[PDB]
Amino acid sequence: SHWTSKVHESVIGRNPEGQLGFELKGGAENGQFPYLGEVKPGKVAYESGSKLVSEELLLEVNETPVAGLTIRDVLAVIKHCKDPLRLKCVKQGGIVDKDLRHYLNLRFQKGSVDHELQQIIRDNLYLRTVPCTTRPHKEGEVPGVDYIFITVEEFMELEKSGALLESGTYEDNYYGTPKPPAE
Amino acid sequence: IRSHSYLRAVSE
Repeated sequence: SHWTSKVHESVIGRNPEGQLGFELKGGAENGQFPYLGEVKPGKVAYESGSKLVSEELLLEVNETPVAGLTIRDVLAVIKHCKDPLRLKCVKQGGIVDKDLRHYLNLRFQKGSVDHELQQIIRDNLYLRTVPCTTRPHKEGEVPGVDYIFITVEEFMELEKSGALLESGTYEDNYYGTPKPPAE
Repeated sequence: IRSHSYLRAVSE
């Protein structure tokens, strides 16, 4: 069954203090989906509809996709949304896990809901990251901006440490996307 | 954002 089979929309308000009722954890800087902390009963101000378990992955806020962004960016999206907040979330378990590296290696059927979400998440991560490659710099490119130009040795150290969320190969070189900085 | 070569390297 689909990665997105347990996806649902829960609707919440912020409390008087402007807080959600739960903490946000994870984020691309940690190589993760944004996901909820503990959801204690009573602490969240729901409007009618579906409710949240602890540690659900957060995919969208008010139809802005946030999976693949850093926690800072997620909080920035939330700060510019008006109540009520519509959260698209999915509980962890089975194939659904907060690890972005594992997720971005999953292969979904072209055109599926699962595939479309994975593309949206990749687009989000790409907004926040400079890719690395082992291919040499060419005329017109800016190191640090278009690519981080690194050696194979360096690229494999990053792979080994889990610092690359996505990688591939093309014409005899390695390409990948590192975790974005926290800030 | 990403170039054609990058997207061909990683897309599956």
